[PDB]
Amino acid sequence: RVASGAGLPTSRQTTIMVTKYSEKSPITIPFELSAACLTYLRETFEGTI
Amino acid sequence: ANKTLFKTIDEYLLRAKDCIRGDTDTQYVCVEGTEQLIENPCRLTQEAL
Repeated sequence: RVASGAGLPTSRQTTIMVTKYSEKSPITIPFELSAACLTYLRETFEGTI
Repeated sequence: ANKTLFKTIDEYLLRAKDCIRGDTDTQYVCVEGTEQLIENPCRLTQEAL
């Protein structure tokens, strides 16, 4: 604020209030895995190269 | 208003400045709320534009 020699009042209340919010925007990404790729991934038949 | 030219200058700034109530929707005479005065060169020159 600023002091003044004018007769107009200046604010008696330093520091104004401010309300704010935390607007969440979640995201989601599917990614498929074929059941074949999984069943071959863990298992090892050891039958051929 | 008749004066020596320097006294007309001191009247031109100390006194001649207008005080319209410009904050309101339409023109009004001064509140005496010590809002800034408005200089009027035409009042001294007496020449409307």
